[PDB]
Amino acid sequence: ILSTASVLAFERKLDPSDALMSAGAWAQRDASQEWPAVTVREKSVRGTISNRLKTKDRDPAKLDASIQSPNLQTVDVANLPSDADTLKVRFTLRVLGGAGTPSACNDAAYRDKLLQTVATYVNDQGFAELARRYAHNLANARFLWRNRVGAEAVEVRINHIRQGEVARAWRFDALAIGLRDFKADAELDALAELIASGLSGSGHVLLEVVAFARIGDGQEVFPSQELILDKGDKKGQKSKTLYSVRDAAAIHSQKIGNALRTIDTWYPDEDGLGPIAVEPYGSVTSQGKAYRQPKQKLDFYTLLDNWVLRDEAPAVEQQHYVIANLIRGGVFGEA
Amino acid sequence: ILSTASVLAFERKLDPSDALMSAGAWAQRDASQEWPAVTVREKSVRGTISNRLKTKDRDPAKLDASIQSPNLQTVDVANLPSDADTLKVRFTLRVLGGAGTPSACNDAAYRDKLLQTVATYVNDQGFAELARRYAHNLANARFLWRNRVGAEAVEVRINHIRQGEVARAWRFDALAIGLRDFKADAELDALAELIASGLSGSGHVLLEVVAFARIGDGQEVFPSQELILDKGDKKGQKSKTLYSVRDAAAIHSQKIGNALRTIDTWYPDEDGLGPIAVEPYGSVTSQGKAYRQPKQKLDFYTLLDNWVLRDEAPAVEQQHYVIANLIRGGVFGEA
Amino acid sequence: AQICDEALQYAARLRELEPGWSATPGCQLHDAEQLWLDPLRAQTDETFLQRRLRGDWPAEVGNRFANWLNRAVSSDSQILGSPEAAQWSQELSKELTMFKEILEDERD
Amino acid sequence: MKAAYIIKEVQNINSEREGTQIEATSLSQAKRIASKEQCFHGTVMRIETVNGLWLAYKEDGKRWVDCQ
Repeated sequence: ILSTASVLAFERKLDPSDALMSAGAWAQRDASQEWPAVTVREKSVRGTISNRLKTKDRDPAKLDASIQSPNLQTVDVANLPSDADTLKVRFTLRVLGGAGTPSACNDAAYRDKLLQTVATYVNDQGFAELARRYAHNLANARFLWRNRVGAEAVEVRINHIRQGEVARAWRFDALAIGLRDFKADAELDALAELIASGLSGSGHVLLEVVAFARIGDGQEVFPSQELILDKGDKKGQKSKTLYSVRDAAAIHSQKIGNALRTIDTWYPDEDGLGPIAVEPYGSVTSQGKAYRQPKQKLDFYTLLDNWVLRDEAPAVEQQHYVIANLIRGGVFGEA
Repeated sequence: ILSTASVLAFERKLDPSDALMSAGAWAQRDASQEWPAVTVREKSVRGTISNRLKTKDRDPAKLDASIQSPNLQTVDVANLPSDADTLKVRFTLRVLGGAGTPSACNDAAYRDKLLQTVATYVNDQGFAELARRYAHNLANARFLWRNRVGAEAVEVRINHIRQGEVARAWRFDALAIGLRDFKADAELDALAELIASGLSGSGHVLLEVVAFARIGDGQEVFPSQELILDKGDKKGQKSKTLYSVRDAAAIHSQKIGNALRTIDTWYPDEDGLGPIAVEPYGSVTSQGKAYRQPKQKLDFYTLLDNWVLRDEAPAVEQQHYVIANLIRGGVFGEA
Repeated sequence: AQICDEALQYAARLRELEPGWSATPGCQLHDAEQLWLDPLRAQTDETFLQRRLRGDWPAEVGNRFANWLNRAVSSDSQILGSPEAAQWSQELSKELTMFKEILEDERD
Repeated sequence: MKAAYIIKEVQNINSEREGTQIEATSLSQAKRIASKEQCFHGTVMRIETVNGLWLAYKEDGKRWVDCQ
């Protein structure tokens, strides 16, 4: 009958690292190995009340009583130094391969059917579209999340690191490549073939991804945000805490992993909204919406359950989405 | 009539230690004594829901309501530093010997018969297959559990330690020695004769095992994972904690011991899966299957009661498995 | 109602029983409370914290107390999806308004 | 009357697995169901509610210790 397995757990392929951010001046980007890092420091803010009022606190006297007592915070802020106009975000990406084999699975027959399914996928078409889109998201600095939006010129340098050194170096213009269009290119095709040789299981791939961004002298960079324990008074409240590894600001690795997964152009809504990150029930949390709802038959779970159990292979875009979900990893399976 | 004993307890031979992990740069593995340890630190994640809904939560509005309020966690993470690409897992292994003598037994006559049976096995064929397979599990870095699966180059260094210093040192390439074949070598048989002398009781053996892994600059290493108290909220949840002895990540000793016991290729199902760990009702919990079911006559207990009580000696593969179980330890006997 | 009455009486005997709210300082006392230390910050400090309590009117403790009450409801999706969540939040807001307005007039 | 109970059979008194769920009339009925569904020898049963509150446990060879 071949029911689905109780547990399933796919390892995260495309492992990134915690993206360290240092700073320096442009036109000396080639000597950017001894650049000093962007340190997270603190400053205090004083805010007025600004949010909406729920029809009871709309009294004028109570409003002026609220604006007579402002809140005090101590936020973490991270800025470039005053004599540097380039942010250098450095992380390494490791492509593993063996995307079809799960780590944990109960049903042996489901394991064989799933391995056979992924084998027919990779035999009919290799990791060519998926690696092209992953190389695109490496090329345009989308992992620079909000450090990209005001940038004058973004340059991404990708080094394939062999035994102790670089074997093949790339260089890109991340503003020439749009954030919503997957075109074809000369260097991007070689990068997609390298990531294809990684994902297929035919070699060891370790890329070092370095991204420079002209932001300006002493502007604000945006490392990832830690949550606070909420233990103290509301004057030293410590409202915002920024991530840092060792006296150096950093983006979380799962944020880089979410940024590289924005390849899903094949969701049933309008494509003018751009590609989204590959997730089951493909949902952007910024826009609060869940494309590929289970009412439509285009989420990950019904597509996989039709492809594996009853052999209903979808179109090539939906199975591109499914293999991108298997590359993404996760815990799948019911109770 | 020689009924089996009510209590039986076999102490654990092959005592490993907790495997401390530290980090450094490759091509100076010979200076790897002052290498700084890998520190477990904390980071905070968000999550969109990615589990299989139970058809009642498949409303669109309920799904959007769930993805508007995401779960906030804190997780422990362990990473290499951003200037090092080698993970050094270091532990000592002590092999005791005296594999047949139980540490508790009511029946004296059963104890004499069991010691006679074990001495018969030792006289007919000493600990030569088992020490070969334990030397293979020490040779390939199988105790590097998930720090091995994406590694570029793994090198294992084993030192036999006499009165204050090394007496005979080995050096293996852990990726040439595969995880599934027990071939022969010129150094592996020397290590196998050393472990054979240890398990027989004719010598003292204390191996210091070091394993280096080429993972990458600042990737994610995987120390062993503790369990959680879970008395707090769901926002400061602390959903995953890692083991660390003294500001230094480490793997548990029994996980290293489970890796070293992975020698069993004699289970009656498919040997295309490779070796598993020697357990009674020989089971792998990642795959959730129980090889050596008691329906067939191939678990530990029926083999032991047929070999000891009514003198039905099984084949040499099954008694290899049974003596590997006695080296593993345990409490056996009914109530 | 009985919950907020016992909370108010607990505050009353804790604030008027001993000087233990003003016994030893530190870094963590959840000192945004200022309700369990009513005469503890005014009877000795007449200018330092007395203006910090009369002008602030420290009454934000009801929100943290409400968040303490929201653990008492079972966090189930079924009781969240039905109108029982709205009815429950309605009665908590009513009795929280009562707790707020009684906490408010502490300076007289 | 048809109350739901959780039956865990674990190694010592303080070890946690998942246990199967039954539905029984009384706790003395669940003590009788759980003693039938004991797979191994040296294990310790325990009876739970669905939220985690204890009802009773029983080591092997001894009788039912009853806390809540």
